[PDB]
Amino acid sequence: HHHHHSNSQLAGKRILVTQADTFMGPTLCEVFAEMGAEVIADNNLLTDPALPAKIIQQAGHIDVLVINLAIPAPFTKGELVDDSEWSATFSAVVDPMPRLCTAVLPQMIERQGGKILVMGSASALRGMKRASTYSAARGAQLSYVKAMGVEMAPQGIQINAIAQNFVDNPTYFPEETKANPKFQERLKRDVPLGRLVSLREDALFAAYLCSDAADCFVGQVFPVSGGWAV
Amino acid sequence: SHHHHHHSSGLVPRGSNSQLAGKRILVTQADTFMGPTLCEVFAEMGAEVIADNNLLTDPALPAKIIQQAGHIDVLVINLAIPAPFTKGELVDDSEWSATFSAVVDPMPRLCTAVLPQMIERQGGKILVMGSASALRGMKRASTYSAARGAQLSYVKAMGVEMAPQGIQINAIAQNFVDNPTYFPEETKANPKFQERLKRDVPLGRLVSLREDALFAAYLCSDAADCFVGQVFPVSGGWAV
Amino acid sequence: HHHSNSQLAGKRILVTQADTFMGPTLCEVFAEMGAEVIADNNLLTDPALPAKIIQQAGHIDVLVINLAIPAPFTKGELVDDSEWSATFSAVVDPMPRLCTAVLPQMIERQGGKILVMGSASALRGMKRASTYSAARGAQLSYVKAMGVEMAPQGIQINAIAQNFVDNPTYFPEETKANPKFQERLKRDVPLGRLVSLREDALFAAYLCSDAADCFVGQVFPVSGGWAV
Amino acid sequence: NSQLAGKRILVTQADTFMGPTLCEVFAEMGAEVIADNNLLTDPALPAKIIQQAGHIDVLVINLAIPAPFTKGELVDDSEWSATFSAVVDPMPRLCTAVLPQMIERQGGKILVMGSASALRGMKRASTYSAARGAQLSYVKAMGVEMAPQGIQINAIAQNFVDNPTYFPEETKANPKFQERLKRDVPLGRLVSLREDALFAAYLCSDAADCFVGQVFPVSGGWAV
Repeated sequence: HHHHHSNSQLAGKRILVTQADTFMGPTLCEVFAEMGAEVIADNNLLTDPALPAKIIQQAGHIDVLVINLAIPAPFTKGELVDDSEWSATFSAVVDPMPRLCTAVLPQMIERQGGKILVMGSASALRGMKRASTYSAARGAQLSYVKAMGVEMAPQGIQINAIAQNFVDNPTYFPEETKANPKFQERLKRDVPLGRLVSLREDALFAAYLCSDAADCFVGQVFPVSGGWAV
Repeated sequence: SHHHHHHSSGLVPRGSNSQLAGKRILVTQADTFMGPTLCEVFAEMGAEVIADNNLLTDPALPAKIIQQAGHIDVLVINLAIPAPFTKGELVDDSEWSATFSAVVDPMPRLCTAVLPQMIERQGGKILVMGSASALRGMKRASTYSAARGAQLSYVKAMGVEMAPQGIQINAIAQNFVDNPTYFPEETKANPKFQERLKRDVPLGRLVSLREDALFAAYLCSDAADCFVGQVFPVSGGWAV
Repeated sequence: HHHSNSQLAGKRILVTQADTFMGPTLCEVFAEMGAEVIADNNLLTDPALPAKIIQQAGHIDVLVINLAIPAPFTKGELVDDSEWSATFSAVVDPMPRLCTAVLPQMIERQGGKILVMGSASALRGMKRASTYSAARGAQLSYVKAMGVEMAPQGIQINAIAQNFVDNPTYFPEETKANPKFQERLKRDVPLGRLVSLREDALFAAYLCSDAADCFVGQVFPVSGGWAV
Repeated sequence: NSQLAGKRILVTQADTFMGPTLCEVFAEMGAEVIADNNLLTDPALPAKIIQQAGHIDVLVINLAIPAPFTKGELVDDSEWSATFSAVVDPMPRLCTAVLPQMIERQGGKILVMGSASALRGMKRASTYSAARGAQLSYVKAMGVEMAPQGIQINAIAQNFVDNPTYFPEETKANPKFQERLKRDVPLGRLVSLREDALFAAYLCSDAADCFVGQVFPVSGGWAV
């Protein structure tokens, strides 16, 4: 009858989040701020080769760089893919990554500390139909992280990736899809978890990897896909 | 009067609240391998820790330990004996039986004992404290590696099976964690060990007990309900 | 019914449970490629039996550890000690007994191969296969460790991790011919068909060949893309 | 023997990386080898090479430049562009050119000669690793997609093969190289060019029709 009516994990870290208005940008910016980060949100698509170095320059001190990069994944049949689709996908998802890392690494190497987290795709880990261009781009991200993480670990710098799929992302899982019983049957068959990973669950895992507790993780890819890929 | 105060006075540990508040967590072999650190870190995050110190070679014992605990939110399957260093061509039944009896056979007894209450309420977690020796081959570890592989494969199968019942079954696969049993002070004080460690382990240092336990604490939290049937290597990049 | 090729030339290959799982096809294909095949038919629950079999066979160039019982499909929460013990006794415990019996001659010669016929159930989780998967995982982790350990002695220890192989035990003709099974298979297995017994055995034969001396402590999924 | 009897196999950059060994061994196994020696940075060139060949049973995508050794924090756009232009971009140009004839007859194979640097992190190889990762993830996706049309697309992911580009006699003779190699490579020696090529030949055979979208590490246990 009484029952009717009756965080600082990232405190003081300056965290830059790229394409902060799309893919996992909104969830990361919201949850990182709840956990005490100073969030630097940038909304630019990074097709412009000059823009990453300007965004990093202008942000000043960066403790954590979150490389959140995306365009809507092409559905093109693998035998029909053209140079325009390949360049649009790699220009947006792949080419900006080293540009962001080479801009931010000097300050992290100077202070022997810093983190870079890539918000990547489990499409790079497990093959699926009609996603060949996006999968290839996403594989370039994961292999870059595995190599850079081994390389920068001795400098006190942690470079890791999430490899996500079946996250509650409105770009791919709009409410009318989620409400469809054929969708729910497919999801339960394909995803052991039996539901989408929440935006909050994804960002809280990201927040753990951006925390002092995760200093032991270097060059590691973490699948987040409800068991679709582990 | 203790010597750690000369240089380690006034230092706040890595990751220093209520992440496991109101969770009853049973830790097996709580006095060995990762047990002590897990019990300390879980209590620090607000868990009610049920610490069992028994070696579980007795087939009857797992069911009795689960039975006496009543409600268990999280079962942490921490099973270990000193890893045999035996050359592969010299392994015998006594070594194989000793290792599997301690590390492998208790695992399903514990899970079959605790799963009924978890199935009935559609909630619960089982975390296996496993070994990256099961992921990546090393010399003179064949028996221990095989036993640790049984754990990880059990987890991947059971986690898929129990996910639809609202239960998360996962594993850590650790190596190069600072367990003084395997990395004694006399080893750490040897420059060739430090030089070899930086060669073989991308992190360039041992993973701290605390770092490993903080990751286990995350996996035991509500935030980690999205993880089912997943193995998480914790080895400073030695295995990823 | 109702009432009733020199790829392996000059190699002695012992195949365990030669009448069972991949045994028959391995024996056929290895013989086709010039191997002298030692076909042993014993279930190896008896601890003394692997040393006897290896002793009696004499010179072994390749040991193929083919171990199987019908996989339990017991719900994970209902598994008992009898199931666990029967599965590990058959599929796991014999493996080191066979390897410790055969390795001395291979170490002496600085040459030899051990190939485990394992399961992709150890790589990818599936429902209602907990005991069998755990046992198969012991096999694959044993191979990875032993392969690293014995490589410097000039010995190659590897595994196949199969699933969705055209084994009539698990995939009867009548099931294969069912259109609902054909739909599920095309959904779950990229290959869109079962791997033939011969395809599996031919890959086993490649791993047992001199060309495969570069492979040590490696697991090779053979499941038509279900696990890679 | 005749493991590849009556197969037309097109090998790209047939003069570079694994090209020469693949051409020798495939012909040894009874293939009709179509050797093309071009660097494929020109976007127009893959379609022309496939068009001129007529029937292709197997396409071997052997793409390489010497791997940059640049420190990760010092990589610039020209290194990134040069590596992806040579190693990545030509890959789908080649596949989109050959796949129509394969889809039409419901048969054919595409094998990518890739790198285990995409699987396991190594220092001073960030650009090359990223490029090689694009190849392996392309293969996994394309292999699933094309398997139902009766086409097999797979990759080798190699390292520690006896390739004189990376392991010249001077390096191999250094006992400090021989010490490191035995530390880092379970096999305890380099994989031979012939071993690598015979494995590739197996994957181009009818017996390997069961393999779709699969990556095969070939690195003496360095990556498995």
